[PDB]
Amino acid sequence: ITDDFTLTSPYLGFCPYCRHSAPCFSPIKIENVWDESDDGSIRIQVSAQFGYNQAGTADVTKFRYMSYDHDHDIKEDSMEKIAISTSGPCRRLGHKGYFLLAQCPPGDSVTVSITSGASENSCTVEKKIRRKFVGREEYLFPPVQGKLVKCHVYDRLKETSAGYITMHRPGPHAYKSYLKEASGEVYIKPPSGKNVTYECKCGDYSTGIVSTQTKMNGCTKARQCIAYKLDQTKWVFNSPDLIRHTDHSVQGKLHIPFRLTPTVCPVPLAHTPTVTKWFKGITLHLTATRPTLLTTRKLGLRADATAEWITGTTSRNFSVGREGLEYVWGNHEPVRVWAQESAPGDPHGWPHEIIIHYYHRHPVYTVIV
Amino acid sequence: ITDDFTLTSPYLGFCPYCRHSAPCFSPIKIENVWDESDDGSIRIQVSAQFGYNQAGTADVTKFRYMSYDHDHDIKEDSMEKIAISTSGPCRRLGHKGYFLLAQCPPGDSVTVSITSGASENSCTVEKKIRRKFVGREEYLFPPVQGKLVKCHVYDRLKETSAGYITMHRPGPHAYKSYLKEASGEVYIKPPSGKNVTYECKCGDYSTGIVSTQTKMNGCTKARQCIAYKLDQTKWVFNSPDLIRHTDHSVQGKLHIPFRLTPTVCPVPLAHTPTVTKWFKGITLHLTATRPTLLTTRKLGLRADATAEWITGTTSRNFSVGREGLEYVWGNHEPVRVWAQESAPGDPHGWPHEIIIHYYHRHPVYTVIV
Amino acid sequence: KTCAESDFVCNNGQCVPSRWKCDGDPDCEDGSDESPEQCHMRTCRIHEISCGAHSTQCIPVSWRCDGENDCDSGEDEENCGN
Amino acid sequence: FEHATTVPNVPGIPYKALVERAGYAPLNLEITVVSSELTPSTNKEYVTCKFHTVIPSPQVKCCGSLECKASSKADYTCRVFGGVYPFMWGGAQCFCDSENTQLSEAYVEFAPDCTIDHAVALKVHTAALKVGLRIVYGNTTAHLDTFVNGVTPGSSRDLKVIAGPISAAFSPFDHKVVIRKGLVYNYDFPEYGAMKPGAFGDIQASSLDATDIVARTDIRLLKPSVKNIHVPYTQAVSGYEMWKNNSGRPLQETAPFGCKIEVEPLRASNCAYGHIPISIDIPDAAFVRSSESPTILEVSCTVADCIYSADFGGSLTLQYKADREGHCPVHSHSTTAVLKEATTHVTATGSITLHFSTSSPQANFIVSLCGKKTTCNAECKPPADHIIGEPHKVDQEFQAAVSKTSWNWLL
Amino acid sequence: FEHATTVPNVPGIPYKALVERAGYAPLNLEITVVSSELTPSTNKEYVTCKFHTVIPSPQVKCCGSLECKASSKADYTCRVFGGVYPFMWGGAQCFCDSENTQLSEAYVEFAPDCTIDHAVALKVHTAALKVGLRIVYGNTTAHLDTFVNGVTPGSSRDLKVIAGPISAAFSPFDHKVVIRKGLVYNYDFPEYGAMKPGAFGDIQASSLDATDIVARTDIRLLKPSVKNIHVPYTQAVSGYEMWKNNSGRPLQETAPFGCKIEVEPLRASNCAYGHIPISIDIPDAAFVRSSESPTILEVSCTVADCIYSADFGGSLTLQYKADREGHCPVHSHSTTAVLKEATTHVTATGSITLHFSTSSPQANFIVSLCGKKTTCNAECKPPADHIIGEPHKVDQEFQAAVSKTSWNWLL
Ligand SMILES: [Ca+2]
Ligand SMILES: [Ca+2]
Repeated sequence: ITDDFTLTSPYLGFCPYCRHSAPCFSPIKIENVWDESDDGSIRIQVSAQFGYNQAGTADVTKFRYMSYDHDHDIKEDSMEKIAISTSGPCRRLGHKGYFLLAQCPPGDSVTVSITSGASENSCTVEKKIRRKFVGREEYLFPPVQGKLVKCHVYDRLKETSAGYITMHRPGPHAYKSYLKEASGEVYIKPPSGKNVTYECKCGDYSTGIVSTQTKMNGCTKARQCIAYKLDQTKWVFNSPDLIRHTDHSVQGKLHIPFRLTPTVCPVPLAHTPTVTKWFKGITLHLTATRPTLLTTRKLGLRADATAEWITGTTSRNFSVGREGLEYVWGNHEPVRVWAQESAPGDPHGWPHEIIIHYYHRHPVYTVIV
Repeated sequence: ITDDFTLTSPYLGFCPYCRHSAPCFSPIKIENVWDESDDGSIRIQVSAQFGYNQAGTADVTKFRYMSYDHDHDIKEDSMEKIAISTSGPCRRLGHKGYFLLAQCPPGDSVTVSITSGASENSCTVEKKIRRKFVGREEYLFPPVQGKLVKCHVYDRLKETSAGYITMHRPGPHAYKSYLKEASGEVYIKPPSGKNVTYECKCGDYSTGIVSTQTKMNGCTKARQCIAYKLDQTKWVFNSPDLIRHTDHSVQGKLHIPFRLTPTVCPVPLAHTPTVTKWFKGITLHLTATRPTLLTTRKLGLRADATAEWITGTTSRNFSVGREGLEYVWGNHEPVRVWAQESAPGDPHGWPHEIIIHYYHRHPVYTVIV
Repeated sequence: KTCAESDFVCNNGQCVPSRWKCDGDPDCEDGSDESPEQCHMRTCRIHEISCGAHSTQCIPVSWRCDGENDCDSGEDEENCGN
Repeated sequence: FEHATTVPNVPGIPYKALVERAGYAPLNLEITVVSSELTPSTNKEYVTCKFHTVIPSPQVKCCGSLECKASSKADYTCRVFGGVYPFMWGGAQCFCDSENTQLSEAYVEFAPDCTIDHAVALKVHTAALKVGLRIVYGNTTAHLDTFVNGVTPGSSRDLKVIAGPISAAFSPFDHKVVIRKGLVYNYDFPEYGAMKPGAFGDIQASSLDATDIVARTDIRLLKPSVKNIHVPYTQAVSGYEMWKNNSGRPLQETAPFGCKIEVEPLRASNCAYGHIPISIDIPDAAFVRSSESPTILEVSCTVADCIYSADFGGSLTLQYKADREGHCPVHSHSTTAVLKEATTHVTATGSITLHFSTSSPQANFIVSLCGKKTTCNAECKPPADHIIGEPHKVDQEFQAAVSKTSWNWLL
Repeated sequence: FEHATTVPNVPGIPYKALVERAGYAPLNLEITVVSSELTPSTNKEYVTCKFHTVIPSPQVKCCGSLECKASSKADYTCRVFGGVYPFMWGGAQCFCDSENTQLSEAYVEFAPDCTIDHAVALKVHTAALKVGLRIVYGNTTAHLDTFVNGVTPGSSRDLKVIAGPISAAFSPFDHKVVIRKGLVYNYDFPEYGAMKPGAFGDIQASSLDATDIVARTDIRLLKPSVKNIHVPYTQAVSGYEMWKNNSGRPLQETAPFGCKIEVEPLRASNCAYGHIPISIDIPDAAFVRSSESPTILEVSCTVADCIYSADFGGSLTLQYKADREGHCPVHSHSTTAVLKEATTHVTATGSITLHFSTSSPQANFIVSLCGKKTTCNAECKPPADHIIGEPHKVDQEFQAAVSKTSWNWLL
């Protein structure tokens, strides 16, 4: 793995949106978004390196920008200008390299943008992030007091390795501003002090390295000739929006921060039900202000489990036999209920009560006998 | 009942949700949110007195709040830093003492926050807020012209009163920074120019009053001995996040402003129905772009009333007898319709078609005769 | 009995929830819950300032130029304004 | 001079009648009712609204123990938990470990804003009746509002009327009724003292400002396990709010016979049912003997077109001759035919036109011009319009609703 | 001395028994099951998670021939296109018009954060059964564990208990079972090397970090037709997530007989079914001669009002006359009446109070106190409350469940 950060550079990407809501070339193009945390956090990967200075001296409040204009270099701006949003503004929890953490309200799109400055840009990608809870008993805010259950949250500390991302040597980067159409001939020009590597085919293939305005052998249209810089060697990410180099082998491996780490988290407990006991049965006077789960199952040779997200203040009639019945309610521990044989009547005294007592229990054995 | 605010003081609550999405100790804790109005008005009660300066001389643009510093005194801040929001920003309508009124669109949580630079907190509780209309013909905005009914709306004037609140003696409040653990024993260090009291079971139960650092006898751990101050006398509300005094008697009262009052109130009128007349029946031709209630009933011994919310452009068929029915569409006044006999066929017909007219009327009583 | 794997283990073996660890508050008898050995630290808390730059002793910020020393060294009653 | 009759109890629809004596010309006597309320006796027992739990600050005793004694405040639930270490913004609130306890308590009291949203529970019975009726006799109008029992009289300017018991008695209210915000429901609420959580009547109180109220909401306290100090509690859903959600239709839009219902005295006004008998005496000052009353003879009938409906459909013309000019009341003795007009100006050999309404296919009814009777019959056609906004002035009767042609056919 | 016995497999409840040898004092014997987990023999074959499609930068050649090779990456796919014109920020990337070619590329990999929600596929068979016994006899306690097969004894320091084969046999696990995040499901995954696009097992791997990933998600590239450069692709919906959406109720809340399924070794601990017979060899040291056990004369049993219920309802009392102080085991020789205590202290002429839990309307059961056998008959009523949180002690047995009165009524 590699951790030195002075020999890699940001890059431009084809953002599906922009400030003017058009297919756009922006330096804040984003590749992936992950929302596999039980807290609402989001890991966003952008195309502009965060938390590092121009030379990569690891400054907290600076980030690379990769300016628009020709003779492209890497400049920086203050980190306070960055601001991400989903449906409203949302907080930022960390930043390192390409990746920056987040925590945002549920919505339908993820936006990262630069607020002020000379250039303002944005990037939106369709991704359905919706509120998620932990365990059962759907809630909206974590309660002050409740049962502790095992969660899975991102680690906001930057020095936590989560994965493996690759880079490659940069590819050719052509420019239109390096060609001149003045008369029936083709002129090229490099920037002040730079040595471009011009090469084009009209009549035959040719190349070369020049420093000033250089003539062509002879050839009409300059649209068909290209030129690019060769003084670049900084690594770039394996993005689907770059020209591949001739070799394209892995050069250095760097980390994806904010490893998913197990932890504990509180969850609400429901209101304890009130139980009414009737012969070979049970009724529950349940109540819950938010969707809560209630699961039952028998203890015999057949289970026939039932699960239903109840939301109001209802009353459910369950049937419990001699074998038994267990039921859970919200996050509470399972509780078991066993039914005995207690039917109206009497097994003594007179036959007219003996038959009544023996009819409710085993209503077919007494009939045949 | 008293109205002077020089004898009271704010207190520190325990808001379940601060800005950083975690349980916290906050000075802007809110207790209740009453939503029994009819224009969306809300009476939020918080743990900070509004409309008074540090000494409580009834200043419009100042409010009090306890300080986080260990020498806890009541501090000051400008009033225009207080904002209310549920889903969009709410617009403040008044403030007096703990309470303040607001109005803003429905959401699922009510938040108040200080948006300053020095101290910035944002409490939040879970309250179900849904828009409420008056009468029938559900509407969004009160229409310009319509009939006037009896609404019930909070009045913005702060001089009203509907309620009965209480305050009690401020309980003990210990600070962990009043103890020291220098070498082996504990040092009780009072603040500068103030008197604190220490009660502890260091070896045996003991107590004392001092204003300068002293040396305890038989102490080995800082935790064992705790010292608190005795300069708390102003009355405080009995919130469930405080510690009650040794007596805890009602020692003063204040009003709950923004009482509920009746007020004349507009409400839209639905489109007038188009009636078509058919024998022993009615065919209303309704229309409505929003949920409108249509209710009918008979005039005989059995009412068989019907009420149904309609939302499209549909037609309903009703049956009217000799005694007639009444239908009350939308907000309009009741109208009564009586039906007579118009069965086809002449009751003096020369051919034997006397039966058919006497058949629609009295369908059964004519078959036997 | 056997201590739960979900709870923290003190030097005294007291079992407490993992949330209470590393919060600047002694939740356990021997204080190992906030000791520098069990929790990595560099900069001190907001309300406490390092003293001496050798012992790294942290004391409340209100304990400055009060007339009484509050450190194992003598750098407590100087560099304070009138 | 008393006269006994039964006026149908239908407000707004008068009915016509006369009185006959010895040597005295008949005079018009029509009885009409304008308003009729039906007020039953009520007995309030409690008033309820949504609660608002007030949980006082918990009590902690350092290095000790305590016990809590019950009180009389509504649903006072108390518990004590041993071995707590409370924390707040300044930590270490107790100089004791696993030996200091805390006291948790909770109760229920009326909401600060439900002084308008309160629901009152009533229990009605013995629904009486009173009616205000208009009497016109001898071209003189009087207004009286008497009761319905056959005892209490109504007197104003030598006008005594007696109202007998109604043929049929009912009330639109059930045994138990409940009022909120000026509209009456019809619900069966629990008796005063047996509350059930999550249903109506969760809170009972004699009045909204009473000191001692009683209620139960199964407040149950959990065990505090959080680092700081705060009492936990769970509670049943407020019963009054649930009933408001699941109220159903109010009695304003469900009462039969069209009794629109007010709420201030809990009345039930302006509806029609049954028959109310009436006995009335008339002073002789409005009576005219036969000496000055013109005598009319040679009465005759002919009608242009008759059509039976609720409104005055048929048209009737009269031909006559008399000896003196004056006023002569005209009336129809048949119960399936009424006359719109009450008095007419009679001449020597004039001819007047009259309007009548009838509910029978045949207009076979007699009339009495100053006591002179004659037959009068014709055939009436059904109306084309089968929807109107005027109640029928007469009721259907047998041996009259059957047409003469069909009557002959089946005979 | 060995003693064959049959013990029902219901954890928690005891099973009293008495072992007697001629010329020796009787010894009490109780057998209690405290843990019973059945561990199937598992065999992982692959694991899966949500695949993360990666698309490397497309390589373009300015009008030269291009074709890719075949690699071992998961679901590799090449597509070469002709007649393109990529447009980057500096436009006109290639110099050659309408003859340059570009090739696409796409292969799937495990997600960077799917190390925490990987689904494990298992195949299980031959479910064993291990039980932790607990037996006491004559004031000494023994704790031991043993299997269920009929050969291997789970030996204690002195004991030798051979648990016989269990009559009933079942396994809540089916032939194939998946695992994820500690929840045990019941599925039938596709076998290794035969994937299905959009179903479970979309992407397969022997290990989490293994390089032999095989997957099939039927990706298909498209010919670009936009001015700038970007490689378009269409992908089938992720299969593992689609399975997660409608996963269904896990086996933790569906397995019969009340088993609670653990996940780390894939257990099914603490559930009740069938009867497991055992053969226990009591060491000779525990016994004692008959000359040391107290002798008792005239033992009489009187029964107080009882109820045949799960809990210890029935009361008992005895009268006797012994000759010397001592402790004498008690036990009843009926298969439908379990006692409460085994050892009791016997004085000269005292009385002992017992408890029992019958399942028969009448108590015609023999009580054997220290060898002497007595019979006592009685009659008692069904239980009042009909819901208990304690499992039953004995079975119906369909014989003693019929009352004596009913018996002599039928016969
Ligand atoms: Ca701690
Ligand atoms: Ca100092």
